Amino acid sequence: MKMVVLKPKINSKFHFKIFHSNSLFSAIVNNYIKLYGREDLEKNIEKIKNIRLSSLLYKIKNIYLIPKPEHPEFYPKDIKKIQFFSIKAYKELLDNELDWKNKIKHIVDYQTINKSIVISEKEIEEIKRIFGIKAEKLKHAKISLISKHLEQKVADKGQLYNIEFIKLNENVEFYFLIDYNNEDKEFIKKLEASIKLIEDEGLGGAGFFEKVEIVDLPEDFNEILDENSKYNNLEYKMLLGVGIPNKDDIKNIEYYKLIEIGGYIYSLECLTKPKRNILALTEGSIVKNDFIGDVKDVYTHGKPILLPFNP
Amino acid sequence: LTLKGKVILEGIIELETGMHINPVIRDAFGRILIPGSSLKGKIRALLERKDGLPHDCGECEICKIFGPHDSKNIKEPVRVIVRDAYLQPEERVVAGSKFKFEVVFNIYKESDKELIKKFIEGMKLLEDDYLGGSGSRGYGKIKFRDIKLICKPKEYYEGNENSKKESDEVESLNELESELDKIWGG
Ligand SMILES: [Zn+2]
Repeated sequence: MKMVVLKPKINSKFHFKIFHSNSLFSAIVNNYIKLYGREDLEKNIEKIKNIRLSSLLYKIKNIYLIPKPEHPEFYPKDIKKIQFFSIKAYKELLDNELDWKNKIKHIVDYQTINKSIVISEKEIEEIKRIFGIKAEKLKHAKISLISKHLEQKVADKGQLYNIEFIKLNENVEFYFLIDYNNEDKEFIKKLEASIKLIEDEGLGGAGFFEKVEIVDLPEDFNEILDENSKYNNLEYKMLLGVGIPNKDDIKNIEYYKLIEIGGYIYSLECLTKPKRNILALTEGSIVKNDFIGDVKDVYTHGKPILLPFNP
Repeated sequence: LTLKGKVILEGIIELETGMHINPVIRDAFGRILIPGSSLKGKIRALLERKDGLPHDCGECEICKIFGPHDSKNIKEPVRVIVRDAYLQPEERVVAGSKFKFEVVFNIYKESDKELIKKFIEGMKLLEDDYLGGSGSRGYGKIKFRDIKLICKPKEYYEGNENSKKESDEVESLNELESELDKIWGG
């Protein structure tokens, strides 16, 4: 399993809730087709459709944000605002080095960024270092990590609609995990080439990057995802991407959240024709045993990288 | 038709004349910039006028570069993408202001050197005309300055870091045609 890190360009802005893993897959596929043609893809479709992806997550230097596990354990009513857990903080929820149940006030007051991101104690001082925070509590510090802005564009008559633009802080980067689930070097190099082309290709819509680099998993991620470790036997698992279940994984789904993936409204001609949509489990859903996933059909990737979880 | 490489044309755009705020826009986030499609559009206009609703067919000098007006007529993939030129730090924009610009060339065939050259010649046509406006009375003159070429061949994305070569900065467009020839890998 490898990590892809995308460092956004200086005045770049993105148009995509987070950027789901199926959109990443469509990007790496359009890049594969771009680099090697439409023919060489369907000679390897059965091997690109069996890669495992996480969604587009956020990285702050050496702090990796992961979605909040949709387990009821994590429910005044201010806890409905949090959506992220630093991978270190998430790991501390496994080794019980962080106590969610009886120490929530310390977590909410001293360890939460913008009321929405929970981190570890050992990351606090460097967070304060980066953004120049002198406040003794992080509760009393609003950090500008992203800048949102809705805009009213049309599709001049037709349908009016809003598009949300996101701008990243200079200390914030994108990242996502990739599992090739294969070892064909002649294929690996073309997947990593398709991933690397994003650098000049972009994401969304487009928002471009200054460097797209493929590296090895950081040591938290690797100490957690190594199959020759403790966490391997943990009975639950959390999605890091969208999940499109097959008829067999439906019996493994415990706590989850649903979203609808789908298509463009290519015309007004199709305002009479129904809208078939693909249901998927959001990032952070908990499944027992193992979630395999599926790839509907234009492809719709639904095999998410799982992350060992214990209640 | 596989992709052989990308050729990025990075540089600086400078204003000889003041500019109000079609050509110069103020971003939703408050940032001042020259929209890529405006720049590219005026380049289309001049580059088409010097050849006798933009052109729309498959095989043509202009339609292989900027792409045809309709997507139902694309024979070969679009080769050029003009990034938005954002204002650099150090209603009207003062003169001498610099916008860092970037132009991406998609090279598929080894005969697309003349396409890139045609676009650069378009830039030369724009340098001695006007950015904003069209036809009879344009406004705000512009000069290209400090221009580097970067080559990202197919071998670069595939893992070879050093296959990415970068020319050194030239002061004008005229000096590009040499620096172009000194860079051709694929
Ligand atoms: Zn034409």
